[PDB]
Amino acid sequence: CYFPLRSYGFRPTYGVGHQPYRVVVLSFELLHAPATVCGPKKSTNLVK
Amino acid sequence: DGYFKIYSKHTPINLGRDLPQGFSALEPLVDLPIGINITRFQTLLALH
Ligand SMILES: *[C@@H]1O[C@H](CO)[C@@H](O[C@@H]2O[C@H](CO)[C@@H](O)[C@H](O)[C@H]2NC(C)=O)[C@H](O)[C@H]1NC(C)=O
Repeated sequence: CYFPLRSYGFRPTYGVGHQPYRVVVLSFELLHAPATVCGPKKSTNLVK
Repeated sequence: DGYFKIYSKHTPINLGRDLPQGFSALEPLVDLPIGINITRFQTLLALH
């Protein structure tokens, strides 16, 4: 029995699938109230 | 519709009377997508 399980032996030259790969995740389900992130929406030159 | 809209005007007073005679319309200052529910309000005074 243990509470944790040990943090990994992160040795570089051994680590192949076993080295630390930092990861990030985006979630954006909408279905709520206002607008908050609405893309770059670029602008073309003004013709006259 | 989720938004809270502030309109305002700052008019000079000849020191004549309250809410002087004349006309002046309030411009929209901020137009804020707060998104919540309002049913009551109150004001802050400062004390030194
Ligand atoms: C803002 O809050 C009030 C108060 O909770 C909501 O009024 C309720 O509305 C529901 C749905 O119609 C009623 O069943 C309750 O009886 C209401 N409560 C009271 C005390 O009146 C109101 O719907 C809310 N507004 C928004 C836009 O969510």
